[PDB]
Amino acid sequence: QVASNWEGPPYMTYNQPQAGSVTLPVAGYISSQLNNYAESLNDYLASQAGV
Amino acid sequence: MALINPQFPYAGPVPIPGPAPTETMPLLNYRVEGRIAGIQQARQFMPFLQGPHREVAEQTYYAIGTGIQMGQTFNQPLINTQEG
Repeated sequence: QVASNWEGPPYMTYNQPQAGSVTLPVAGYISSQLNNYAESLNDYLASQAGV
Repeated sequence: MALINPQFPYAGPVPIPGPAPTETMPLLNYRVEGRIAGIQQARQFMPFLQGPHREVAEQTYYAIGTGIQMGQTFNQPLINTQEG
């Protein structure tokens, strides 16, 4: 039982920045990445749902 | 291992007065039957304990739990718009 997107309990880790993380980027930036934007939303929702 | 004097030898022992011959003979002392007396108790209220002791004391532990873990309001970083 391991999950590739599990960052911990989702009510405790949803607004938590990561370890190094001086400045965070945005998850998507037609004008920029599009299928990387859609997979950055699917990976976040898989973290909040646990596989 | 004495040396015999040839000029003044002597003979063996002659009879002398004696110590009343029955008075050097003892009686054979006649033991009666005996008994370790009383009814013995089975156990004794001892002044010391009969078990082992410990030289040093060791610290014991018991597990405890923490509590319901809550969420937090983090201070959130700024956006990396090429200044960072």
